Amino acid sequence: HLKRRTMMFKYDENGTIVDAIDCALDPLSETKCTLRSFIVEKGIYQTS
Amino acid sequence: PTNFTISVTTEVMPVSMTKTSVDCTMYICGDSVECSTLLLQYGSFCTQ
Ligand SMILES: *[C@@H]1O[C@H](CO)[C@@H](O)[C@H](O)[C@H]1NC(C)=O
Ligand SMILES: *[C@@H]1O[C@H](CO)[C@@H](O)[C@H](O)[C@H]1NC(C)=O
Repeated sequence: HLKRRTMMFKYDENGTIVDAIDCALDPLSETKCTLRSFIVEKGIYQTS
Repeated sequence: PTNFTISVTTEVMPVSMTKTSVDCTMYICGDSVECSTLLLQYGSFCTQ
């Protein structure tokens, strides 16, 4: 069953979606979402 | 001069101010889902 969520999609060089993450699943996914990236460097990050 | 005074005086210097963070989705919208959407167009400004 689908739910209303925000998700981040990564498009490759060819335009296909690979390796999406679900924001507001865990706070690590949330700071991935707010960084617009799938690599998170070491440190402290404020979330909502 | 034939004498002297040993003077101790204070100098007050500010060093740090209060650190703060802002949740935009909490400030701009109270808990409105209708306001949480249409705020997605302004997410870059809040990350800034
Ligand atoms: C894009 O497509 C080309 C041609 O099929 C392929 O060689 C290449 O590996 C693809 N790039 C990806 C999957 O990142
Ligand atoms: C210097 O001043 C102090 C404090 O008033 C005093 O006790 C002392 O006798 C003075 N010294 C001289 C050489 O006048």
